[PDB]
Amino acid sequence: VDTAVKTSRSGYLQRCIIKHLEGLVVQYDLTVRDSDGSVVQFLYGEDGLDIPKTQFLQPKQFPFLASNYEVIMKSQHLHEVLSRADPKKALHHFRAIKKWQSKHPNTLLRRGAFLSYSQKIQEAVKALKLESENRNGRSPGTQEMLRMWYELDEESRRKYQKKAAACPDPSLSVWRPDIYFASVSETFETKVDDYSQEWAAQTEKSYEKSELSLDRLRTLLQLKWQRSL
Amino acid sequence: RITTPYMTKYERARVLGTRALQIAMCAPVMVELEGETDPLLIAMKELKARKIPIIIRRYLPDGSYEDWGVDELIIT
Amino acid sequence: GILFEDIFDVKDIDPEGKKFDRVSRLHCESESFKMDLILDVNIQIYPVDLGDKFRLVIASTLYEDGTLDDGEYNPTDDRPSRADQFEYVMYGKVYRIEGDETSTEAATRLSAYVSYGGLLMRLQGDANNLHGFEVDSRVYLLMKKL
Amino acid sequence: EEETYRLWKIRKTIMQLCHDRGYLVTQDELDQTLEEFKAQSPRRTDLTVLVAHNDDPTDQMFVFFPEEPKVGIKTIKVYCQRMQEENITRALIVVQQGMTPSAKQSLVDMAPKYILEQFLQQELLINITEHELVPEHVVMTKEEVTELLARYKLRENQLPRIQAGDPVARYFGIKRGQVVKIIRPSETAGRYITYRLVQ
Amino acid sequence: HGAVIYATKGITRCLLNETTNNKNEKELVLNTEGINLPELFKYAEVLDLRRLYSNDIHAIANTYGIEAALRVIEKEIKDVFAVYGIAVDPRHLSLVADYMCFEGVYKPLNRFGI
Repeated sequence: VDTAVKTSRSGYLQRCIIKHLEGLVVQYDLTVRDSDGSVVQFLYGEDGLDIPKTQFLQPKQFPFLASNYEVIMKSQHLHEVLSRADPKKALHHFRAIKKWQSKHPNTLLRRGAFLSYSQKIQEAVKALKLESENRNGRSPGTQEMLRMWYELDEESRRKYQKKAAACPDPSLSVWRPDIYFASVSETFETKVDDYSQEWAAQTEKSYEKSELSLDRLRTLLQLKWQRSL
Repeated sequence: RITTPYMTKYERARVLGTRALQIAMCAPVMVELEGETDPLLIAMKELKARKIPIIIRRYLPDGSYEDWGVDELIIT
Repeated sequence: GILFEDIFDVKDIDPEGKKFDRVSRLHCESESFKMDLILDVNIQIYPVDLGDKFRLVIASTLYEDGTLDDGEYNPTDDRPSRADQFEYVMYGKVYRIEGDETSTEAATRLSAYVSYGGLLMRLQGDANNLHGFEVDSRVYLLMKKL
Repeated sequence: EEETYRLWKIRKTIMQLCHDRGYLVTQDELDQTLEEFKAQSPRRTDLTVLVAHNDDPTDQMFVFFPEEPKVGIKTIKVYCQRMQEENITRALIVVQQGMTPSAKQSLVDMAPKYILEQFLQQELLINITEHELVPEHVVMTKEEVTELLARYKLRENQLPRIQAGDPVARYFGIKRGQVVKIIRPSETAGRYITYRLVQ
Repeated sequence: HGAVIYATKGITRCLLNETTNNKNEKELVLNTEGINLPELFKYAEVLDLRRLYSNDIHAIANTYGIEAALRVIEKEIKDVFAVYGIAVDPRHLSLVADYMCFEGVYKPLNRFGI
């Protein structure tokens, strides 16, 4: 009795979703757009990438792709695509991101130019601001900081700004993952770094000759990403 | 000039279909067929040799288009 | 063309408890070397028992005169001086060599895993005398009871 | 002495809200604990703050904490006078029970001359912006929206919408017609970036 | 019977399901069977108000915004499919949630949404 009732319930729900989502198609710009021209998504699932071709791009399979490097490179990717593919624009972006994240371990710490010019905090609290009340609600000691910062600092060399600037925006956002080599997602490059570090420390104690280098495996993975798009 | 350089699978399908419908309508085959009666096999033979004078006109969602040559397109 | 030769003696007939039909996994232990051998042997063809000795050899060629093997099987071969002093001959490939676990210690022991179609063997012992092996290398396992 | 805990939480949340809008706030205000808040400051007229903007030093904002649990048109005028005389343009009125419904359209009626805005007191007890699921919003500048529309060949309509009463559009004080960049922390792609037109 | 001494609007009962983790088993959760988000903001020192979750998706969309309701929609669909072992890929729920919440509100996927 139950199986019969369930088929009607599910079939109506598919028709409703199908009637609404039917015109959402990936476009040459890589955006999922409706027939109106409306942009539902700017990359298909937050990163391009078709659910079918992403099965072996999962950490737990670089072990398999490494073992079959020669067929995977020869039969599908080709050594040529590596020859026609250049990564400088995307590689420099990831270096900038890495440097930023190196200077800011806690990325929820309220970066700011003026906030960065609170290291004199002790300089002010020692003796300077000891005499006032809450003039306009701020503080007796906050007004000294405001005065010292405001116009008693260099004209164009008061560059506490650079020590407090935003993280570079993700590469897929700026560098067009399709026509730009090495422009991958921020979660894939982390996996590739982890695996390269755990794979260069396995070749050392391997008793089998490996004719693959960490920086050919990296290009292999980057091509296999760029092609699953 | 900004879209992908490769030939999507939908483009390959439509180009093969159109070249086959042309061959079947008595069009000259520039591929030196070797005894095959299928126009789709001939169209694949032509696509592999890079002899298809068709212009894929990729349309962007605002009406703007880009004209690519079937020769200047990386067939996987 | 020998890569290893020794005289073992069977210590355990099948400790793990996994029991297959015609195959038996012997746990031996060398003499005068104290090397260890795990060996899957087809016992329907070649019965083996406990407290049994046997001379065991691993080779890369059966000719024992230098000429390499061609990778092709002919039951019609006219060179018949190939090692036949041995009752049970197998033919497999080494698929894993792994230095022993112990760090901060010499621990220069190696475990060589060989597959003989589906019958696995593991030779564990001083690396000094397991150098002839290398992954993906074809080897013959000749055996002869005593 | 729970009134003081509420006052301290609201003041900390308003300092964070003013720093996220780009106003000059010191670290001590953002890292002020209760024992020192109560040490400094009891009342509801000396909690009023006046903050300056990173650029446009004339462009400053003024935060009110009315006494009346239900602010009315007269209460609004009494310190719209304060703003008009001190020569400020923006304000922020933290109300304890609500605003009588005519007041909401009065605050709206005051043209860009004196643009005000209301916040309930229970809306400021915590910083929603610090929730796990809330992404980071960034009001794009007039020259970045143009480059976006040019890169995607878009129009300003035909972009996803964010309501002008959105709890995170009211916090970041984003007027209508402004595009906001949103950095979703995605489990799939890391740091997905989206855009929403405020309307 | 319908005369109640006093109750938080919308909450019918709480309960502390002692353990929710093995990795960091020390976790405690104050689950509820009603929904009033602001009436918990007063306990930001007793309870973690970041990590607050509700299955309502209209209440989240009113206290935290629409970009926070997207993820609640996705997690709700995922947890609905999980009870049967089914596992739809996240790239599909992302698109469904982005379409539903396109124009600033949680819009139904039905006859009045068209």
